[PDB]
Amino acid sequence: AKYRCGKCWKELDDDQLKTLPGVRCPYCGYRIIYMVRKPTVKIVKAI
Amino acid sequence: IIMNKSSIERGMYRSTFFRLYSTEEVKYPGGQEDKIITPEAGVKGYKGK
Amino acid sequence: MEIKVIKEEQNYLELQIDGEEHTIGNLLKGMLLKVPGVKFAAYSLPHPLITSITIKILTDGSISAREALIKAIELAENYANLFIDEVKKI
Amino acid sequence: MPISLIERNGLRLRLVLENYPLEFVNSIRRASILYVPVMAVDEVYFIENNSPLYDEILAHRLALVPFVSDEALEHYRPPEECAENCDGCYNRVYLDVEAKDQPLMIYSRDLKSEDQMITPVSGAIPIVLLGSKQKISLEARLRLGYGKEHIKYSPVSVSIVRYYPKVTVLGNCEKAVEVCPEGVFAMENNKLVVKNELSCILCEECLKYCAGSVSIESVENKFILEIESVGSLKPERILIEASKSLLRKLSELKSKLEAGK
Amino acid sequence: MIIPIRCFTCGAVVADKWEPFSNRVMGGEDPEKVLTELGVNRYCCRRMLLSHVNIIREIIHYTRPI
Ligand code: F3S
Ligand SMILES: [Zn+2]
Ligand SMILES: [Zn+2]
Repeated sequence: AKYRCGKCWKELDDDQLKTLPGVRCPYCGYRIIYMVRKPTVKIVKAI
Repeated sequence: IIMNKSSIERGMYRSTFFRLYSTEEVKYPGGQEDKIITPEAGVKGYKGK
Repeated sequence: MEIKVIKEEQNYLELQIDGEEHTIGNLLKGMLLKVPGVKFAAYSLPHPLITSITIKILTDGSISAREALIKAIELAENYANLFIDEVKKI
Repeated sequence: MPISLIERNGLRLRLVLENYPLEFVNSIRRASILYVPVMAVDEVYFIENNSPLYDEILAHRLALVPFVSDEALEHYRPPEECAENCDGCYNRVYLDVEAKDQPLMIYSRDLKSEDQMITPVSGAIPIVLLGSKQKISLEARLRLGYGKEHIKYSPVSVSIVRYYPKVTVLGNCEKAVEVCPEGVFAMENNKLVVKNELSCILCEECLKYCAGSVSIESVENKFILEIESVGSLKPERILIEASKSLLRKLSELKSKLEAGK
Repeated sequence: MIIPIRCFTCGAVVADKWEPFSNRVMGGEDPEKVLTELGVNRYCCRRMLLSHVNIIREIIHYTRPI
């Protein structure tokens, strides 16, 4: 899916298409990336 | 002890519990085969669709 | 809110009401204790986790227990109407 | 069986009931909490959330916010009716905020309501603090409900029924002025006059020291009923709706009791 | 983490009285007078206001990178 660079918390977004020899942010060269919230309406009951 | 239910419904002693799961792709240098993290369309130990 | 009858005689009634709690039970007991001819009136909550009450009425035979319950309901309705009409004036 | 008024503050209302039984007054007090409908958030539709608060916590905070459900009691279906489908009984509010470079606090004035006569009671309620480059986008649905189902539907904060006091001064003991926690007594020309008798809570502490100069009784047929609303409804409307709920329940019970005798 | 919307014991709204009380107390005013004149009289709401910690101002720095 889509990822987000871990440096400075919410840095920038990248996708599957960035094929690199290792897990690395193409922009800042950071080795930790996270996953996006999969934009979709989520229903939660205010109980 | 007896606790007030109305104060509980206002969020008095509510809490959240966090658990962690972890995995690694072992390289298996002994035979050069490697792991991979993909879905399991057709595999031996399949669980269910 | 559903009612059922556990026991019933001319001078005895045991009524189980599901969907009710102290708000109506205490009012009905207080009104029943004022109706003439009623010798014993009580309500019980069998379990706090269950919303249901049991009303026990025992008269002296002059008036049927069901009639006593109807009279108590009439008294409560009269009091409620009077309260509305008096609060609306202030 | 008259009803007298003691005080009318912004949200408080105190009355004296003179010929009502204690059971009826207590029933009115309980129904002012349990069986009066107000508007509150029922469900939240989340699109984005980056705030420190999770979705469930944010939904709970939104639900606890009181809305002005005064004109909505005549245009929206009550929970006792069908109310779960047939749109026309749900109000919709939106919240779309974002912080650019500095932390930003989100207040209840940022909630935009589809229907203009249903607004938050107060616009200065802090909801969530957002850090840099954090945003929230959600839609919430409002509906009527009773306090019996959930406490977020209760229209009052305190509902009180207490006895009617009667304090009489027999002697001239000076201790009573410095013992009563309610400040009922006062010293005027060294006589121990009673200023505000209705403030006594039948504490019976002046009897421990005076014991002969002060007599305390409770009037057998008068009661004091004090309620304080939260802002959604005015107290008189709350009392009227509580008594109407009692009327409906009694009518239903009698109707289904006399039938099938 | 953040001030509760309502008092736990009674359903009185107390969240809107935090940013005044938190400021005027830091200005040298004694808490009792500020609480009394803000409209807080039952000691449950006084307990709610007097013992808040407000951690969220530190947690906004450490937020989930989702
Ligand atoms: S001293 Fe004071 S508050 Fe009540 S019963 Fe006796 S009056
Ligand atoms: Zn990066
Ligand atoms: Zn309180």
